[PDB]
Formats: sequence, C-alpha cells, structure tokens
Amino acid sequence: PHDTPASQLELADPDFYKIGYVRSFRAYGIEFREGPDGYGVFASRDVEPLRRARVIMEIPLELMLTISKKLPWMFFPDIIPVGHPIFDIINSTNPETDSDLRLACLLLYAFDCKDNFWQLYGDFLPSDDECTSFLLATEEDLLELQDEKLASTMREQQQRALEFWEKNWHSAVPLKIKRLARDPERFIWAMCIAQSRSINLQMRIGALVQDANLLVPYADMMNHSFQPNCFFHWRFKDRMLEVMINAGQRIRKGDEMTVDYMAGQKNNFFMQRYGFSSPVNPWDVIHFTGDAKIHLDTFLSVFNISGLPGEYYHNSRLSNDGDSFVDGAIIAAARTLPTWSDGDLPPIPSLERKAVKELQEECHQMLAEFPTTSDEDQKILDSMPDCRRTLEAAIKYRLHRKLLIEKVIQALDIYQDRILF
Amino acid sequence: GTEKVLRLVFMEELMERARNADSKGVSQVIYDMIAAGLSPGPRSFHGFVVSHVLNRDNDGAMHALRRELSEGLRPLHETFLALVRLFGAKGLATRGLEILAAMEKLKYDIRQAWLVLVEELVRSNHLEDANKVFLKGAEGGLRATDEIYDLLIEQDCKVGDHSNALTIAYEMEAAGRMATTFHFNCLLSVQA
Amino acid sequence: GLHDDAKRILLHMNGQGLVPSSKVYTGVIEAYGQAALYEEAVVAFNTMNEVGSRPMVETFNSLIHAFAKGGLYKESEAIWFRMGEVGVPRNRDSFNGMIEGYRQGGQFEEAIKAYVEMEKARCDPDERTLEAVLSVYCFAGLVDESEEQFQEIKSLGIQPSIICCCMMLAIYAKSERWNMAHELLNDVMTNKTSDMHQVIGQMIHGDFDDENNWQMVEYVFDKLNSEGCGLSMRFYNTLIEALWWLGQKERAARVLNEATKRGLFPELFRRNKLVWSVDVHRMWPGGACTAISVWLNDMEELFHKGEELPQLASVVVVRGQTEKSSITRDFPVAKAAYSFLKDTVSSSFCFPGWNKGRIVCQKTQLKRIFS
Repeated sequence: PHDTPASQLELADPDFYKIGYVRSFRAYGIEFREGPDGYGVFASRDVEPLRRARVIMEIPLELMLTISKKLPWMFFPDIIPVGHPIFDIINSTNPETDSDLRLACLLLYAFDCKDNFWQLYGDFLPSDDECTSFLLATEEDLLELQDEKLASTMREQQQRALEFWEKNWHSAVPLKIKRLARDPERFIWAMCIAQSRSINLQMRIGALVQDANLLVPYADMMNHSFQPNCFFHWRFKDRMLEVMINAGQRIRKGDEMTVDYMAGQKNNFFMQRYGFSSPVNPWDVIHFTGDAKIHLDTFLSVFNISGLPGEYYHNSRLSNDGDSFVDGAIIAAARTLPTWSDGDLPPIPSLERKAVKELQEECHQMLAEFPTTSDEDQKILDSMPDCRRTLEAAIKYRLHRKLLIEKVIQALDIYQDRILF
Repeated sequence: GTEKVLRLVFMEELMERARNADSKGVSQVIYDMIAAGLSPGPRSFHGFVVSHVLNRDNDGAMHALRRELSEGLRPLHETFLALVRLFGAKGLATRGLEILAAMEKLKYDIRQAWLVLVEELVRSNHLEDANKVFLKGAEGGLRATDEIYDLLIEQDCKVGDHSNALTIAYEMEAAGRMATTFHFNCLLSVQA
Repeated sequence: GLHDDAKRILLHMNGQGLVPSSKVYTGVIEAYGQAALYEEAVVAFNTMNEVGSRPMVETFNSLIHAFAKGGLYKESEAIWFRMGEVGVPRNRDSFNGMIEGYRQGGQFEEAIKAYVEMEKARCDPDERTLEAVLSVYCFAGLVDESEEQFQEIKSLGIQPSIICCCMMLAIYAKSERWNMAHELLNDVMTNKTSDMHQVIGQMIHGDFDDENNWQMVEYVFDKLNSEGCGLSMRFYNTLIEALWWLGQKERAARVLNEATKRGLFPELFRRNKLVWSVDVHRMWPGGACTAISVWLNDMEELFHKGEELPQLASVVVVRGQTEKSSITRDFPVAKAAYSFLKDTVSSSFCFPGWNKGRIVCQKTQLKRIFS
C-alpha cells in the first residue's frame, strides 16, 4: 500500500467520535488514530493550496471546561453550583501564579457531576502510567536527566502539589469534597492533566471579551510542531472553537495535522509543562563564555538562511541542489553563537580561523563534562523498550542536548571550507 | 589539499587590501587569479565590490558587478546589499530600485534590503523618494518594521506633509499594527 | 592598445552626459584583445548591449578578432551562431578572424570546411584569407603539402611577406631538412622585395649584433608601428618562431625585451607576493621555451639575492571556457611547450587538478629544482 504517516498506526474505537457526535461535535476531513504514543489526528483527503482557511474541527462550548484569567472568577460552562464548598478552595489561590491548581479542582468536580461529558471522556485521557509529565517522576528519573536546575524545579513543583492536598483535603472536610480526591495521587493526576492539556485564548461570549484558560476536548489530540499546519479560532456566534488549516498550504493524504503549543520557548519549558523534548528547537540556547566571534552575515550566506533576525528561514529555491543539513538546529545556532558584524568591511579569512577553533574548544569541553557520550545514550534507550515513560524522556533530553552541541561542531567546520571558495 | 593551501593563502591578501580600500590592488590579485588558474569565485569578487564601495565609486562597484555577472556566477547576497546602501546615500533611487528587481529574479528575499534603502534615504535627506519607495513596497505586500513606520510618520509631519503621513498610517493599520497616541499627535501638528 | 586611457575616456564621457555611440566599443575590444583582458573587453561589449544601440557588423568583426587573439574557439562559435540570428551577414574579416582563432587552437578540420563555405558564399578571399589558408597546413605535419598556396601567392601576386617566409623556414627546419632550406633562406635575402624586407634576414644570419650593428634594426623595429598591433605582434611571434627553433637561443629570445619596452607584448609575466606566473595564451610554441630559459635565470639572479618564493607558480597556456576539459592537451602549443620543459627541468609541475588548462608548481617543489 501507499506509505503514509498514518499507515503505521491503527484506527481508534468508533466510540471516541460517537460520544462527541451526539452532542454537536463535527469533524471534517479528518481521522483519528492511535499508536504507542497515544492518539493523533491525521488527514483523509487532499487539499490544494487554498485562498482562505478551512475548518477541520468544530467543538461546542458546553463540552469544554473554562476559567477566566483575572480576579472575578467566571466559569463559562458554569458547572459549579452557588454555595458549594469547592469555590472556597478555588478562591484561595494566588491570582497570578497558580492557574494550574484552579483548573485541577474544576476537573475533579466534573468527574463527580452527572451528565457531564467529562465523566465519559476521561476514560480516554492518559492514565498514571501513560502520562509523561514529570510531576509524576521518582528520584531516580530526576537524577538521570543530568541537570541540576531542571531537577530542582521539578521537586519544588512536586511539593507545591502535595501541600495543597494536605491543606484543603484535611479530616474535617465535608464528604462532597473528600470524595473528589481521597488519595494524593489523584490530585497529582489532575494537575498533570491541566498543565499538559491547557490552552489559553481570548473568548467573547455575548458582549464580554475575556481572556481565559481552558481545557478543550478533541483538540488536545493535536501534536506540536514548529512548522505548523493548523491554528485555533473562536467563532462567537455559535459559541464554538474552530481548528483550522493555514492558508496557502498543500496537505496530502495521510499527513499529520499539527499545532504549535508555545512560541519562542526553550526545551527546559517543554519538559516542565509537557515532558517532551525536540532535537530541533529553533530557539534553544547553548552558552559560550568564550570571547571569540564569527561574522554574522557570512554565516547566513553559506547556509542560505534568509530573513530578519527574529525570523530566520532557509530559502530552498536558492538551494537548488537538494540539501538537508540545514535544519532547525543550524537556525538555532545562528542566534546563539556570539557574532561580530561591523559596517560592511569583509572578514579576514585567517583572522576568523582562530575563532573557529577557540569556539570548538569550548564545545569539546562541554561534551566531556557529562557522564556519558551520545552513542552510549542511544544504547541505554535501545536496551529497554518498555520502561517508565518518564525515564525514556529523561534519557532523550540528554541525547538531544548533546546532539545539538555536536551539530554545532560539524557546522562551524563547514563554514571554514566555504569561506574560501 | 594543495589547492586549499593556496586558495587560502591568496585570499588573505585580497582581504588585506579590501579593508584598506585599494580597489586597484585587488584588480591585480584578480588578474593574478586567472594566472594561477585559481578559479574565479563569487566570494573573491566580493572583495572587489567592497573596495569601490568603501570609496563611493558607483561606476566601479557596478563595473565589478558587470564582470561577475558576465562570468555567470549568481552574486552573493551581501554584495548586492552594500550597493544598495551606497546608492541610497546618493539619492539614486531609481537605480537602487533597479538592483532590487534583479535580486528578486535570482530568487532572493528582498524584504531586508528594501528597509535599508528607505532608512538611509531619510538620513541622507531625500524624503520624497523614501516615501515613494515605501509605498511601492507596501503594495507588493512587503511588511515593515515598527521603527521604520514611526520614522516616516514623524519626519513627514515635521516638514509638513500630511498627505504622505496619513497614507502610511493607514497602511500600518492594514498590515496589523494599530495607532497609538504618538502617531495621532504628530498628525495633529499639521492639522492645527 | 592602451586601455587605461580608454577607461579614462569612457569615465569622462559618462561624466559629461552624452551616451557613447556604436564604434567606440569596437575599438576598445580590439585594444583589450591585444592584452587578453577578455573580461575587460567583455564588459565593454556588454555596455554596448546595455545601451541597446544597434550593433553594426563592425562590432562583430571586432569581437571575433578580440576573441580570436586568445584562442577561445567555443566563444567564436557562440558569437558566430548569434550573428546568424541577430540579422547580419558574415563578411571576409569575420571568416579571417575565425580561422585565425582556430589556428592557434585545435580543430584543424573545421578550417578547410569554413574556407569551402567562403567559396560557396562567394566570399572573394583576400590576401589575409590566403595567408590563413596557407597557415592552416603550417602547424600540422604537412610540410610538403603547404606549397600549392605558396605558388598561388607567387602567381596571383607578389611573393608573400616575411611573416610567411620565416614561417615556412621554421616549418622546413622542424623536419629533417636543414641544409636544403639555406637556398630558400638566401632567396628572401637576394630577391627584389621591399626595402625593409632585404635587411630582414641578415639580422639572424651572421653576428650582426653589437653596440652599432644591432642598432640598425632598431629603425625597422620602430617603423612597424603603422600596422596598429594587427600584424606587428604577428611579425614578432613569427620572427621568434623562426629564430629559436633553428638558430641561437640567446639571439632569438632577446627581441622580447625591446618588445616589452615598446609595449606590444603585455602580461608575458605576472609577479606578485602571492602569485608568480607567465601567460603565453596568445603565443605559439617555440618562443615559450625561450622566455623560460630567461625566467629560470632571472630567478637565479634573484636567488643569491634572496626573496620569498610564491605560493603557486603557474604557466597560463590555454584559457577560456574550454579550460575545464580533458580536450586541452590536444592544443598546438601543448605538444611542444611541455616538451621543452620535459627536457630541461625535473617535472614536479604538471596540469592542476582543479583546472586542466595550465602548468603549476608548488612552493616546496619549486625550491628543489632551483637548488
């Protein structure tokens, strides 16, 4: 058969869609498939380059769970009754930093309220075993990462979650409150789901325009990319969220529909919120305290990176000969390496050669400080296929950091050869 | 291997000259290049362009270019750029505009360059052309930096041109940025 | 042939404001053609193109001669094909320049085909055309075959000029005919040709060279400036060819000194901190050998004195688009320049791997033969 990204994966139960379809959820030109990773959204038809955007999914407001960002707290689907004990817990949270906690509490209530889509949908959400969030990680996994700072942050976060459970789920609490989170692991699952699956958007319901934090069903099955096919839009009149294909992009059958979770952020943040890391994060930083600087403009020219500093892209028409070396990481490189660009005077070739070596020296030092080499790491990963999901994540963070340092060495060298035609 | 050592040795020289701006020195090295049989290079031509560029020789910069163009190499991006910067100082708006068209034909992104021409023209006191260059660019769809928009609106209002200023404000808006009190205050100066 | 002055005149004309007219370009390319600054010539033609002024056939017959001075046959074929579509006829000097370019280069078969095309088009072959047809059989091993054109020249007109007599003498001397050619040598020295054609011939025979005897040929050397670099360089090249192959090497390769002092042989040698080479792209095989003899010695003269050696010493023998080709070795000059070097010096030098159109020597390698 045809090779497509979707082919490898298997179709999900008919019931994922049905539960939604009876309520007014509609999907157009899309499927849904499952695999070891979890659910993902794929295409089932070909769309030619288009003049304006096309809707792939429409999700109504009632299915969702939502809280406002600012102080008067307004919950739009409005599940919570007036006078219920849960509001006191939600009200006593710092307005600025903790929204994760507020969202967790709401989700737990939803599981206890009858005829709420969530009672049915939660069955499809990730379990304690299958979620990659690091809130659910042991001392050992935290150790494997090999980073002191990421590790520390995670522990402070794990403690913040426990403290809340102890303070509010004490002995005297009314049973309505107790049933919602009897054990402390349940609170943690909820915070894990809130952090990993939350979306922030501005919504207009009626005449009120507010900014909110929301948990939305069926749109959480999209995956991250830094070169994204689709986006999220609020249609006010029918009170719905629309997921839409970007204008001008050809999409072929079997392809993966993707969205971008946060923009401009490094791999450390992705791990704290989502437990995912990318080999190519265009925005990652490798730090050199070394004095030397290569000239900027030339860097761009050899590797055909065009654009303003904020937005760098590889022009591929200029690169008639099919190239592949230039990717997210070479772009990442441009931003990080210290550079000198002055006036229009051209760089002296010998003068720069000194710089390349001194810079590479720092890279060798960096790679060495770590306990294991890149090839060693692959081996550990390959050794055990079934393992705690958090552990595979930690090892993969390491492989990725190292691999970017290595790519830079390879790249700085190619500069040398091409400076002199 | 051997070529490398030699190619490397020759180049250090071209550069040495280019920085001190002797276009002539380079020319000999350029002829030297055909003698050693060292291949003509886009990078090599670059030094020459800069040499005239350093010293305000329009004919010269163009002259170099004409040769490279004839050789058949597609010129490196930076070279075209310096040309624009120089041409811009000197008010050669049409000529500068002409360079841009070529940059496009050889599959290049022209946004970065367009901004440079417009910016310089204002420092070099030829506002009328600067406005004309921006508007043409805007029609095409080329987006602009925030700082540029602001410069043009302020400068025009100080001289007195309401017409050009409002046209630019309207375009900032259509592109996406919306006005703030700064922009209005400038406009009001001419209005009152 | 001054082109520095041509560039100054063009700059002053551009500063004035008047757009340059058509003929101006024709001359410049001819000036540059002599020095082989093809790129410099190319930009001049292109400026003619940039103006968009219609180009007269004069520009085309100047460009064919400017491109034939070096020996780029592919450029000649390209411009000849473009002349067919631009809408101009092919006159006599165009074919003359084409065959002249083919002479110093390869492809000896196309010359007779182009001449039979001239005959088909009723080109009315002139004296230069017949000289070129005679030279067609000169560079090749066809000594006895190159005699019917000589008889045609002797019959239809006066005896051929010295540029043909000395050429035929060198051809006879290249084969196994040394003493039978002395009577043909005395023929050109005991005939009723022009006045200056009589003194030429005694400058090679005998001694004839001292503070006063060699001063007599100075007048003949300075009077030939009326040609305008057209046949003067041809005359000097043919003289060196007929003098060095069979004769005294110290007596033959000494005309290059006064030729460079005159300004008719430029860029025979490149000297710089990075490069130190010799361009013989517009020269025939024998004299190349001679300069080298001087070149080695000129260096030796500097050698005791002391001086940094170049990073790469090249020998520009063949240029043009054809440079990156394996067909380069087939060239007429290639067969013999290499030969002289092969006998005289240890051959570290050979064709470069990046460009197979010259002969280069590495720095360390040059030092070894020098010592």
